[PDB]
Amino acid sequence: PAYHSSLMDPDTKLIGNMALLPIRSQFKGPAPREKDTDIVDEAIYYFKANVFFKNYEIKNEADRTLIYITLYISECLKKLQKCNSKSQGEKEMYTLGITFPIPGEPGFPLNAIYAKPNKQEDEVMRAYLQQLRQETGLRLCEKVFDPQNDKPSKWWTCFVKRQFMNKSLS
Amino acid sequence: ATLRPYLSAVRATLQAALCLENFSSQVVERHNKPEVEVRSSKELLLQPVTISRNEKEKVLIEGSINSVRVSIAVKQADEIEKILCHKFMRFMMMRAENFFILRRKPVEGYDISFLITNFHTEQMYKHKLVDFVIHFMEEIDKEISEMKLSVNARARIVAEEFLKNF
Amino acid sequence: QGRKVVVCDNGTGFVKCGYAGSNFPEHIFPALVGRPIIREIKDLMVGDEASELRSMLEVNYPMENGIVRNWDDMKHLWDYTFGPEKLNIDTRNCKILLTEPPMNPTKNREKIVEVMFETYQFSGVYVAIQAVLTLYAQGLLTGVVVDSGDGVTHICPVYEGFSLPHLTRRLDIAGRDITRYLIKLLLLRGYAFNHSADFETVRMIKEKLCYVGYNIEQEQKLALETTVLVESYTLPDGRIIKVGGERFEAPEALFQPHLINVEGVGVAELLFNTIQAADIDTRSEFYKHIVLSGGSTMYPGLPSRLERELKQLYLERVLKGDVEKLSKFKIRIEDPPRRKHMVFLGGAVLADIMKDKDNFWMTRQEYQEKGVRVLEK
Amino acid sequence: MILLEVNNRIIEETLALKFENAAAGNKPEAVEVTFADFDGVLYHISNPNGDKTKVMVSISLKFYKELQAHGADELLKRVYGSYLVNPESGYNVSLLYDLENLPASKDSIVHQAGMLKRNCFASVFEKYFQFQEEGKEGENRAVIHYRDDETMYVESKKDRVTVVFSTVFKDDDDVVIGKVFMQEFKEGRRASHTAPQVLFSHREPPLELKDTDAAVGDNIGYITFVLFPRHTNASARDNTINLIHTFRDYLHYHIKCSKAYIHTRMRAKTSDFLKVLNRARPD
Amino acid sequence: GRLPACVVDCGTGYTKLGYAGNTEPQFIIPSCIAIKEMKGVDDLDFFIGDEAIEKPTYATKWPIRHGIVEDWDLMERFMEQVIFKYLRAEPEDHYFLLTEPPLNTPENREYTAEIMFESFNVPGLYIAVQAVLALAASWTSRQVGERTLTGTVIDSGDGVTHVIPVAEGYVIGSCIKHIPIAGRDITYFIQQLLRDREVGIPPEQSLETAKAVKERYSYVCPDLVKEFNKYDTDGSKWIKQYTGINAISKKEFSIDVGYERFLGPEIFFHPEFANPDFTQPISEVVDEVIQNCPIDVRRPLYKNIVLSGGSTMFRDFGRRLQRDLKRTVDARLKLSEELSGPKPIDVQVITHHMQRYAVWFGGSMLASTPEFYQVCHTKKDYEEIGPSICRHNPVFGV
Amino acid sequence: DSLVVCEVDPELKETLRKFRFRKETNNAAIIMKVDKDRQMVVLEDELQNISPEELKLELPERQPRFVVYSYKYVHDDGRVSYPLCFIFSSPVGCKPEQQMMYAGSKNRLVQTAELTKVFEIRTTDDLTETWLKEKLAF
Amino acid sequence: MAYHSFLVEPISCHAWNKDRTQIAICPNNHEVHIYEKSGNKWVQVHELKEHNGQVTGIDWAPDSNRIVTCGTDRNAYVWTLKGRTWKPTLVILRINRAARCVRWAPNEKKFAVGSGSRVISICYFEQENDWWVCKHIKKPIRSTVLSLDWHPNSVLLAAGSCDFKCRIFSAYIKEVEERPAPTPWGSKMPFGELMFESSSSCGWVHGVCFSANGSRVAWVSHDSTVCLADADKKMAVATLASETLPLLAVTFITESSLVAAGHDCFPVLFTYDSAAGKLSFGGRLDVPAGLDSLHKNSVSQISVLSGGKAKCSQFCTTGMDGGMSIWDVRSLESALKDLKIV
Amino acid sequence: ARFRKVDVGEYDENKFVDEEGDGGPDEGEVDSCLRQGNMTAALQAALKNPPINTKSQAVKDRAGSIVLKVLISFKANDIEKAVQSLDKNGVDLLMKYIYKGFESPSDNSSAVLLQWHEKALAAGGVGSIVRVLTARKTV
Ligand SMILES: Nc1ncnc2c1ncn2[C@@H]1O[C@H](COP(=O)(O)OP(=O)(O)OP(=O)(O)O)[C@@H](O)[C@H]1O
Ligand SMILES: [Ca+2]
Ligand SMILES: [Ca+2]
Repeated sequence: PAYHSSLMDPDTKLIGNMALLPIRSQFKGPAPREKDTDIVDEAIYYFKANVFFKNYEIKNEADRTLIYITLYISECLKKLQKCNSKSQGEKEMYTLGITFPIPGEPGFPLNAIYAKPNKQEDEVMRAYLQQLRQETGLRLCEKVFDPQNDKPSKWWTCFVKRQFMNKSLS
Repeated sequence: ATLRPYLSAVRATLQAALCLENFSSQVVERHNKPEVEVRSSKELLLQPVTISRNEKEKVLIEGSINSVRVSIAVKQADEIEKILCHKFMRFMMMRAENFFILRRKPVEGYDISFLITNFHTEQMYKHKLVDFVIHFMEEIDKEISEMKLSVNARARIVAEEFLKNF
Repeated sequence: QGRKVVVCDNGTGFVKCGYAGSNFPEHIFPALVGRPIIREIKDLMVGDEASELRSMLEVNYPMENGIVRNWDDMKHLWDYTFGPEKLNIDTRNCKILLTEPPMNPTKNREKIVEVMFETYQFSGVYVAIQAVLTLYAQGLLTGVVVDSGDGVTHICPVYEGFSLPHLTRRLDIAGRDITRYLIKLLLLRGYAFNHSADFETVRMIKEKLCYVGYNIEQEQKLALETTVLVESYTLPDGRIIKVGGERFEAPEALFQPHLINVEGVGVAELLFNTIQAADIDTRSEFYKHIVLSGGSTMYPGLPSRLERELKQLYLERVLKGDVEKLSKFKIRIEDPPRRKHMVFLGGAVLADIMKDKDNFWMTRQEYQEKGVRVLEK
Repeated sequence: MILLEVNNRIIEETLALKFENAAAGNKPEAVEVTFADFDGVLYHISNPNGDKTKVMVSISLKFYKELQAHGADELLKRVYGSYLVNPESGYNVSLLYDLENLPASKDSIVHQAGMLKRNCFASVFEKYFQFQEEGKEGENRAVIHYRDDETMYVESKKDRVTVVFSTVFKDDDDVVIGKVFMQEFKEGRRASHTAPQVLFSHREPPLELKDTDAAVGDNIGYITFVLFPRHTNASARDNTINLIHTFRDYLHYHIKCSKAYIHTRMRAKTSDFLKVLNRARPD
Repeated sequence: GRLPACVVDCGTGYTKLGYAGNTEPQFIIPSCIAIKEMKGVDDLDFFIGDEAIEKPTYATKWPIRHGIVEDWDLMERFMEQVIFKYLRAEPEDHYFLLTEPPLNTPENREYTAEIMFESFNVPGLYIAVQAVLALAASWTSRQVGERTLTGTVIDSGDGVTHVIPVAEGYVIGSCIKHIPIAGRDITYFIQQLLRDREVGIPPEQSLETAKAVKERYSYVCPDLVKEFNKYDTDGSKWIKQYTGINAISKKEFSIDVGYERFLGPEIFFHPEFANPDFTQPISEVVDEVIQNCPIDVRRPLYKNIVLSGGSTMFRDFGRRLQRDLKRTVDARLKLSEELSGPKPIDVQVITHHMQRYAVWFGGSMLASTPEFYQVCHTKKDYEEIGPSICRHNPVFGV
Repeated sequence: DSLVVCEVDPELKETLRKFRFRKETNNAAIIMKVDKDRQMVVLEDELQNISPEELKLELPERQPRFVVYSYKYVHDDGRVSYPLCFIFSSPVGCKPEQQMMYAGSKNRLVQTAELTKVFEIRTTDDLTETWLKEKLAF
Repeated sequence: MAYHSFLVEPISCHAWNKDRTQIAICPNNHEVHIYEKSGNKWVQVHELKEHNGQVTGIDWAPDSNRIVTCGTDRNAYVWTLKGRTWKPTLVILRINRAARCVRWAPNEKKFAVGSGSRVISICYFEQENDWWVCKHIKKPIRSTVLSLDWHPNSVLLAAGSCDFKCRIFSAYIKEVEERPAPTPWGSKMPFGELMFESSSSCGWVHGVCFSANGSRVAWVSHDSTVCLADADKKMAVATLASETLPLLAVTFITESSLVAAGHDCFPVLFTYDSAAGKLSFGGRLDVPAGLDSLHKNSVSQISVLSGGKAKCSQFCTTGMDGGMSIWDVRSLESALKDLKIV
Repeated sequence: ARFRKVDVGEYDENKFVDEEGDGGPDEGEVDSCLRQGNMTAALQAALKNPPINTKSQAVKDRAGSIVLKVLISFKANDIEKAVQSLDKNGVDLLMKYIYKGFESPSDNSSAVLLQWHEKALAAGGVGSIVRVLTARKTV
């Protein structure tokens, strides 16, 4: 079946019911310092497979973070499809970070599975999802664009219409 | 020419013959059988009667307290009509589980026989069944005429299609 | 006090238990004891539960042909009958009447008395011969009991209360074998059934639709010349099938054992041959005291067919063909409406009318004092 | 399909496939095929001694010895020549085709390969067509036992050439259907004034084939084709042989097809009766 | 006698027909028939197989739906040309072997026989159950060791994928499960992936190409992500190229063939990829069927899982199934240890050379033997006893 | 084997004693009943000058009854006996409970009475002089 | 003209309770359904599931409020309403073929069951054993008994059979009732005595009925005739041959008027002119699938809802069409003005 | 032995048997009406003294022939008046003779019979036919 996150550490804090997993990013936010592999690398390595699956059992909190990034990866591809350069893809992945609803608000069409945020849990959730959106968008820009040259690769653009669990952030 | 008076007669006879009711065997414990088939209780058989249109086309009706057996001698003008009739009656008899009232083999010396139990007159309208048997008698005569013309017609075409090529 | 009695006919197929003075058995369920193969399933399953999950348990019948083969599993089955899920009784404050099947070894007969007093500690126990109960239940002491159940069919001469071991014959054809045969017939009709997997589904088709033909040549003429025998039947999976002449062909195995490769004569010829090997004076008295019992005697037409078949035999091989003397042939094959569980019905009545007596019930006092047995016949 | 095809499809597709692969220079494929034709014919396509570059097509007819008597070998020598070799064990005629050494136009040899059975039959007609042409009247008639219990009699005359089939109807219903088909052949020159004449007899043979053992029967019938110079000449010779020798099977084909159409009629009406019955229910 | 029996396997997509004795069918034609959009001989104006697919003025009709015959008029006409055009068998001189789907009603058996005997006058008929013929075809690769008719059969074709348990030649009909994934569904899903990614394929030949990618380039992978990883890591070594011919312009067109290579056959193991109404992987379906069968026949069924049909021809299909099935059965059978207190269950999926046409091949071998003529129903019996006899065709061959 | 569902009344004991050595030489009969509340076999009636057909009519058709019949049997030889026939009338339609009390009490009554000519009928219609004499031939 | 379709299969038989609030029917199977009326609607209140074959007769003892049933499984049950539930008591009929019809006597102390055993079973309750006893009337019955009706004295009992005869028997059971006072039918009425037998030698006798005062018996046969004998005129037999299809059910509505129904599917009136000694056809009572009658299939039973068989004002018909119709005789007399009862 | 085939049901004492070949129409009687042209009188003559009670098949056939002759001699339009002359019992009897006439059809005696059946049916209703089937002693 589908692919789950195997980075579930004994001392991993939460945010809602998502795991607050560290990332190795240059964007500022409420993530811990991150050696090589993290939840965003795990999400991209797994993306092309998971996106076909409709059903998904949630083994632990780390999977809810994995799901979110997977869904967002599809939102990047929708926007990357029209771009004319790896540089322009970065402009709009910055824009796609700055632009979406959270667990509780009109979905985020998964309010059944995710948990709601008080003041402190709410402002941190906004900012952690933002840091995921900004770092995921950045790494995708390297992966999606072909250097011969500056068009998006059809091997990432062919996934643009496929929806993970038939859910979408747009 | 003499079809319509003959059917009107067969109808009224069926109308009297299909006055059935459910009837438990008085011979075998907790059994239920069409008495016209088993014939083991003589007081329960009604007098057999024939209606005949001529020497070749007739109907025999065998009534009983819970079952009726209509058997039909069909018009068969010539050998080709005979074999079409036999092919066709055989075809419908093979399908006799779908006709709930059709008998798998005809009474000896007839082409096709119906066996209508009290269970059929209970779950269908008895006057519609009568309508059906009269309907059936008409239509198998039409259908044999169709099939007879059909064979003649394709015989012509097959003879020409071969000969026009010499 | 007062109370409290209980009764138990341990069938090969089905356990029928209830209370003295019951008119139907208060519980009927398969005589079954299934262990699981893998990890609300318990370490063991009995009766209804065990039949329900039968595709997941290695299942055992401790009764083979009316006799106990496995005393271990038999204990579990008795724990189930008495235990909460059925009777919920304290065995120690109860009397109990059991039935013993034909030609049971006294080894077994003993061991149960031993089991009942040692392992369950009933205050009162009694053991009745089936054939004698079924006759006592109808105001009879002499006579012939035809018991056809699940495993085997027994023909049991009884004389003034005593069963006769050396005139009691068996036919290794009954309920299971007919269900099994009907599967074969539905197979030849073109339905891909399985003898194991679909035994229960076809058993219910048999119970629901099969009957015994009175005149087989005539039933075959109906089967072959009409569709009046044909019936739809909806299977568990939803599929509908047609059952026709196989309705009477399946139970015909009772009268014609060769139809399922079984040596012997078939119940009517067997019954005739057995009655005929007795005293001239007791022959008369047997022929007018034939009694049916058990589940496989419920097929519509069965008693008529037995009557007819005995007359044909007596005419051909006793009256040597002349029908003028047939009229004198007195013959009674009584088929009570409650004949399916006569052994229980008889035992329930007897355990009731004998409940508050003293010399009847063999006591725990007696067996400890001792010992097995403790029989007073 | 009204007219039955003359050529064998299994021979042609086997060879066309094989020859297409040789013309590309692909690896020679192994082959072993055992199949039939009408009139008890048995074919066999194979590689002799496992040699996969060579493809042998053999044919076996139980009445070849009779065709051989009427110039079968010399006709087959014309048509195939180099391709024709010694017959395989059990068969009468074998063709051999070298995949390393084939013609440019592949379609020519493949067409003639598919006409092996036909070309076996053809000799006996060409023989009698020219008896009539040259005017050699009063020759022996030919008797070909193309089936075990059926016989073709070919006979040359002053002005005409007669071909008589003595065919059998196993099923008794087929006799009566065949009778109706034959009746239209007998009144068949209403369509074509120029076509051959066709005579029919139900049990006993014509005045010609009477006797030297012509089997009389209730399930037998004698169809006689009276061909003329117009049909037997060199310009229309091959066409006539192609029709005339498939005639028996064309007749039986159409009897069986005729019965299959009767079925679709019977399904229609039976289906209607069942609807009418079902409308007799309260629902 | 002298000349071999005719053998016909009629499937949803393809009819395979030829003479008994042969290893492969003489023709494999599409199971369609083209007809007019009536008296005379208009019933005869039709075509079947390939010459019927795109016929200008004719309607192509598919009389066999999901294995089972829908239209008997058209099935009968299809038979006319099978016998007289393609086989060129004098039908009166040949016994016939016809196949039936797993869920074929006994009424259908009669309708079939009626055609063969009443129309074509065949001297003998045998309606074979397909699962039994596949089992026999796999005896070519066992080989003499345990050649038996007890085993689980995966028949996968164009229409329907079934899982059919068989016990001594007798199908266990109550435990048959089917899967909504078949050939056509894979072709359709592969065609989908190509439109999303590739261009240059002429719309007319989108299925044609998808079929060719399916049959010539596709395979079953051990793990999905690792394959996606190979393709993104290497790319040059896993992305193959296919070039077809444009049917109108006759010049070549060529495309990349990538992810669909392994994704297409994956839908057997993750049907949810192309199927909303079904999610259960084939490995689980096979396990479930065998667990529904009787205790004392499961181990035999497990060790003889025979593959039949064209949609089982994918590379590594058998090995993938065996592995996923052994993971389920061993993981389950380890708890029975850790919750106590079982013999290691031997699982074997059989791949063999005759898979593509398993059914037909088995049928050809059966019809070659002497005992086939002994278990065939004759016309004499069909007439004297009646059509009932064709409801049960005796199993034999062990 | 060892069943005495109902015992035999001490008074009935005697009646059967005296009847066993009866000096009178006509046809006579004692008819006996099972008392439900007392659970004992008791006397119902004593009747004198009765043919087999007349005794038949005295019996309940749909209730079991025990009978002891002193019947003057004229043998095939011509010379005469007064055998004490015991007859168990056990009709078919009767209460199961009632049948069990009769069936279970018969053997105790028969040894108590010390009779050896023991018969049983399913219907009173069977109790005739041909039937009684047929059985006595043994 | 008050038709209600309870179902679409037959109603085999039916019975009404005393005050006609509830109707019991067998919907062509092994069970009996009891429907109570609630305002406009009929509502099912009870299922009586004990028979193991089709139920052929149902009768409701009005004062004792006990239902008796008989079926093809050879059995009969007396049903007794215990609290909220009808509980059944098996009656040993001792018959070896199916039961066919069952009617309590007026006195409610016993019921009669006709069967295919060529015998009538007369059952009464034995107070000491708490047990249903039953005696058989055998001769001269030579076939199945299809119908029964009691004389008002609860002793004489009419029967119609497939041997083509209507008979009157004495079902006198000394252990439950006073000896009967003599009737025009006769003075000697021991159990089983044959008081009268019809002279018809053909036509199965489908229904039979006694008059209100019991002097006259009327029956209908399968030769499309209706007949009547009055013991006042030395058992003289009045006969009438019908132009239409056989009748299956009959009842007196006055001492000299009859209502009958059968395979035509509508009720018809017959008047008996005592003086001229002849039966007269009073005409069709049901006046307007394709059928013009209320019932769309044969009427199998007809029963008097009120006024008894002396002055019947309402009567009931059940038929093979699964319909039950109520007929008000005053309403019928308003519609057909040229219609004369008595 | 196969003792099973012997039909023991033949010797059942309870089984039903029909009660009663005790003591036709007159030839010259009918031919006096027939030569005269009085067809209605000829019909009323042939319906006298039907051999219902004899078991002799011959005398029943004798009677059938005689009744059939009258019906054949009629002209189509004349039939209706002759049938309406008969009382209900004559009409019911005519049916019995008509149904017997159907068993022996030629000379377009069958064509006229069907018309006789039509008038008979109007007169006596379907019940006149019911009494043909129901009758145990018949013509
Ligand atoms: N109505 C019925 N008709 C026919 N067969 C039945 C019917 N009801 C039950 N059976 C069959 O009879 C058998 C049950 O009868 P019963 O309970 O007397 O057997 P048992 O007591 O379990 O076995 P045994 O009598 O061998 O000890 C089963 O095999 C069942 O299929
Ligand atoms: Ca038992
Ligand atoms: Ca297939």
